[PDB]
Amino acid sequence: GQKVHPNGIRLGIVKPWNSTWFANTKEFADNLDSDFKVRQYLTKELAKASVSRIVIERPAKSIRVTIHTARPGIVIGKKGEDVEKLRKVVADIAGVPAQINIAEVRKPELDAKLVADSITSQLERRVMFRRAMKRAVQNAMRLGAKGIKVEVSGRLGGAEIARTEWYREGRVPLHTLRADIDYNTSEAHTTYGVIGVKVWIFKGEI
Amino acid sequence: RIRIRLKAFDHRLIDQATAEIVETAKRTGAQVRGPIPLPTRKERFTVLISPHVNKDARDQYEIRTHLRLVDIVEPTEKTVDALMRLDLAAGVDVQISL
Amino acid sequence: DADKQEYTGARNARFSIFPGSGLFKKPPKWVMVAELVETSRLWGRIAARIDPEWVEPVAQHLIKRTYSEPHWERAQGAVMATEKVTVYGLPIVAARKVNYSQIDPALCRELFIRHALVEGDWQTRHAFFRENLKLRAEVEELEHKSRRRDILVDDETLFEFYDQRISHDVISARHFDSWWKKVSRETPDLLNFEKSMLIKEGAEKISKLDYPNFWHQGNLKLRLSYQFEPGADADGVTVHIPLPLLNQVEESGFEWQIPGLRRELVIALIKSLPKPVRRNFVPAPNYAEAFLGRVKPLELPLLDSLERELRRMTGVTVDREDWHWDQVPDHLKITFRVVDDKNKKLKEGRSLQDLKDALKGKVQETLSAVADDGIEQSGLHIWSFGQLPESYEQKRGNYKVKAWPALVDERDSVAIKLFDNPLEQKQAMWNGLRRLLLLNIP
RNA sequence: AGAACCUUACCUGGUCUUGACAUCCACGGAAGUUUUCAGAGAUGAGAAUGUGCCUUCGGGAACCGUGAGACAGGUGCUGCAUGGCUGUCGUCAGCUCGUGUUGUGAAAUGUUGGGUUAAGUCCCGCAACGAGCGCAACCCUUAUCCUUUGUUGCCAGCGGUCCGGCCGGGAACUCAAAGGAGACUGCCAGUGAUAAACUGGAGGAAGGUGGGGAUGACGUCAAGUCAUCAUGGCCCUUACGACCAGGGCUACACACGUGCUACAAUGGCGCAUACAAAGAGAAGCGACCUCGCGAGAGCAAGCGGACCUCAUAAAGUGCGUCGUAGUCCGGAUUGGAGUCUGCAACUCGACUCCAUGAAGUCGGAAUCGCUAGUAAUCGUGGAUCAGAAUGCCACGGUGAAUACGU
Repeated sequence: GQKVHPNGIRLGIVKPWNSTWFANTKEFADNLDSDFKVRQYLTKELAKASVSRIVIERPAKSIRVTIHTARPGIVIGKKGEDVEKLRKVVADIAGVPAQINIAEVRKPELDAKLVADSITSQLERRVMFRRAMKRAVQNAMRLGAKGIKVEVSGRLGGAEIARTEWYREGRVPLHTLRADIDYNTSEAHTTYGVIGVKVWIFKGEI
Repeated sequence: RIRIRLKAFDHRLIDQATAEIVETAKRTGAQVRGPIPLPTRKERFTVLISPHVNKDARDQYEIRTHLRLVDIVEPTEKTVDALMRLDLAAGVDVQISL
Repeated sequence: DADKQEYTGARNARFSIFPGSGLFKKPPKWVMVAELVETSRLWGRIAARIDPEWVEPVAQHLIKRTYSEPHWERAQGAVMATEKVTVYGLPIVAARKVNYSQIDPALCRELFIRHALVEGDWQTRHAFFRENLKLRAEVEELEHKSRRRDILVDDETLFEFYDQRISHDVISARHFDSWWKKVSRETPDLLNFEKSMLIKEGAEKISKLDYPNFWHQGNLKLRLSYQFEPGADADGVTVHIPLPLLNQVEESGFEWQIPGLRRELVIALIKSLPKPVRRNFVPAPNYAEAFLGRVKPLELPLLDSLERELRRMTGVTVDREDWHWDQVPDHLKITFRVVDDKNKKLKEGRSLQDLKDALKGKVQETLSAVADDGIEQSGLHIWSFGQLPESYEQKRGNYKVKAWPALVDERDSVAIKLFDNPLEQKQAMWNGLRRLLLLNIP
């Protein structure tokens, strides 16, 4: 392992921060722990809601959480009912009054993290990984990605010895910082161990 | 007289934030000192990357606290009612000292 | 319950309609029962549909009233809120817009007095209301002139003017009109504001000569309007120009401003000089007072006035390109507006060339609307027009309006059309006369 | 990125069994506060008071206490079952694919050939035509100027000077941080396939990826981590789980690794004096003043900090002395007296003072780093941290030698 994280190096250039708020050294730590403590619940409770990305703002003793999902009708629910149920619980965790803004994710197979979470599912649904990575790679090309590289590793399909597989189509300029690369990871907990998933998606040069 | 201290982690975020304050203050009472650029405290941090060994390889991140100053020197208390309605972005800290 | 055959009864208890009922197949939205019985689950035996409007007037001792979203509305001049009623916690009415001000008298009295009177955002025929809006209007133009917001006293002092002289009966807008009917028989002038809006500031010495309401240019007179809101699209000393008078307007001497910004103008002009040039005139405001202490407006143009006197005091020459007008704030730039007889704005800008470059067609149609005579002809071969007018001058109410008629060639004949500047009149005279000659020549 | 207890997983001993940590059920009390006895320690016993919410008059929420079973727990094994992350060849310039062609085929051609470059970098040729992962650039810092603004930052031109930017003041300058400009073989001469390119010059603060950094391809080592975490399987579940006290991780006939301090006169000691950058500070940085030889102590400003504090930089220079003496070099070791932190400084801290002054007089075979603001040398700050660095990371000062050459 020698490649650097592409989202981390692209933070000051083209990829926005996953959380933007200010704190001095007194409350910086408890800001981070509470920023974590909101994050498992939103991924656990809304695992069926196909959540892609979560952003936190802290505007002067409040919290604004931006949930990016491809199926907003699940998290909002029937007749606008479940967001308010989600409203007090994050305030219960954070201790401050907060407001959550639902951000819809149109064009869903062009987001790496939702691609990573969707490609997580069928491996623990025990279908073949060869067809799975193939399905996740042509539709990005079909619906207009400019480059996609995916990766799996570790006990594929019941293999007793770990093997790594990667499919790449298009262009993935990982060494170009101004290029816009979409990348996030996910894991699948099969009966044999841990399937690893890495997926890079490139869309634009600036 | 009235000192507005503005601190943020981003220079591309604080410039409009200090523009919103200095334009609204000059709009309804005028006479505002220029938005002062002030030296940035850079917290450079050394972290080991590997879980177990190889000390010699490390990562290098840093925190850049972009700090700005805006001064109001004259009594212009018509602004001080509507200036609280600005509700600026979350990435910029503001401190007021009189 | 919505799309579910359990029935959220009183409190958190849930029961159902009995299977032996006639209406067991169609459970209604609001059903009541006679007997509650505990069994494998809870049920109601004798069920029947009621309208949810019936229950509330018979349960006056049982309703829990709730009020949320207290917001003041202009449409009734009072505080509005959505009401919620509950019997043992049962939402008889989920939401209903109600008048929150009519319910409680305490907090809305301070709200109504501040909004409808101090801000004065009312649509009423009250005698005090028309004068009080004007009284707040005659001090805001002073602050739009003096460019300082310290003269006008705060609105809380205006709030205490209304509150200490109103009776305690007024808690809403409806109580005020009843109060205003009795009270105005005695003291109409009590609610009208006094002239104590200026106290001490030292900026109240606003002189009418240094802030004139009119600008003179030859035989013309240009209306001056004022506004103090920096960074706006239309800030600065604004001139109101009649559209037929446009042809007599010239841009020279327009940039001298009123004397209230002349000290501030030339500071920015010296500031507009580059740093090697700027260092000569140190400090810039001190050089301005010596400059303004020796020059008068319109004796020289603005660019030439600064160059000669700065060389007079120093001896180092300044070129015409050393002065930058973009670095001058836009409020120092005079806003240019053209007006009709009803002050309807057609075009606006910050130079006279921001007007004349787009109004030429409409100025021509302004000329032709007044010109109801057959000077403009078409299909002409030989000079039959007599002594042709060198300049066509008309009158529209107070002001004159000038033009210059000339001939027009049409490749088959000669026409006559009006022109608004003597030079292209001569050009159109030249092409017309030559074409008229060779038609006149056999 | 910091073992006195804690950390701590080890050992001995004393203790617990739905458990130190979760969720569900049932019952009681709100919580909590204070006091005493015993025990090295977790128990047992009192006194004060709990009791705020929510009107649907009831219950619920937070918490504590007890019992049961589902269950928890493990720094236990397997890195040769794994994810994630890392070192490595190596910042080496290389590594592949679609179509076509050749060959029965494994495969080749592209990618070889002539130059050229730091570079499959670029030009030409070419059964290859193109493309992708890499190279470079785009990213950060530094080297110059201009625009904006000017505090707590600066003082050129003014004035008063309390001689101190101190003040009034001035925004010029340093600087601060935002915006731009600039360096691209751009221009010229020669060479070269009329090419790529190379060599020299002009101009310029910088000239041939200007300097440094970040960035590391396909993969190798069944490389290292089950002890950061997650994790499949196996193992204990009255114990390989859990609590506490004390000891151990700091031992010592030895050997190796990496550093620090010296063997001295380019030096030591004393006196006097000049020149920095960078960073940290609220359970904190901690001025001044007083006490003590000193570690520090008391007192107590300002400071969430371009203001206040850490905080006098030192090698450097000028004086006097030492004079080649195991020495006025070197400080180890040892004894006594103390200071601070912390329940506690015995094992097992750091520092001060007094007394002592081991070895060492330039180091065998062999071996290491460094191509310029580098090596060498002199100091400073920071992470961890209650207390603790000669280590690590970062910042400045002085400042080289040499590269014929393969």
